[PDB]
Amino acid sequence: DVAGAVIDGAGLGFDVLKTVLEALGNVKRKIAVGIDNESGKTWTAMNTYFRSGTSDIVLPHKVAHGKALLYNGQKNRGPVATGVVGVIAYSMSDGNTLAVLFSVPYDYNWYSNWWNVRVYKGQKRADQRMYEELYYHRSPFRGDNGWHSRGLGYGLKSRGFMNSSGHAILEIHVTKA
Ligand SMILES: [Cl-]
Repeated sequence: DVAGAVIDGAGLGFDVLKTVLEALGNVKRKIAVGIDNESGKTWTAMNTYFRSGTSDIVLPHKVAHGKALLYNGQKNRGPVATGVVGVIAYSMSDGNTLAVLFSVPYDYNWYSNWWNVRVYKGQKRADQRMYEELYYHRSPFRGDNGWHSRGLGYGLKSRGFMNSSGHAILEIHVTKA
């Protein structure tokens, strides 16, 4: 149960994600991400785009059906009042791309946690343009301590949960629709 590993999909839960958060140590803004692949396709890591922040973890390179990937991110170290915000992209064996936005801000007086999930047609790397699409145009979900579901198209659907604080857990399940 370390970031950068894959685990059995059924093993993914908030406990595993707190373990991942705990291993980052007591930094101010951090995220543990778990994505359960029940899509019937194999996923291959493409890249992570960071608007702000960093990860020392290599995306789990291959995520088979029935496995969950674990990942993390943290704010840039030092006296910078910024959070951790980015987009993960995995290529799926059907030729399309699974994209996941996460956004954990610095200042909770003014901003909140958000996430999103989308399938793109073709093989599309995560980048600033994708961040802008997922954040400003494709109806992101609040990290509001509740579950949110949506159909993804392509025979898939998503269900996920993110909490509201600056030590964020993001648990996502991708299933057949
Ligand atoms: Cl906000």
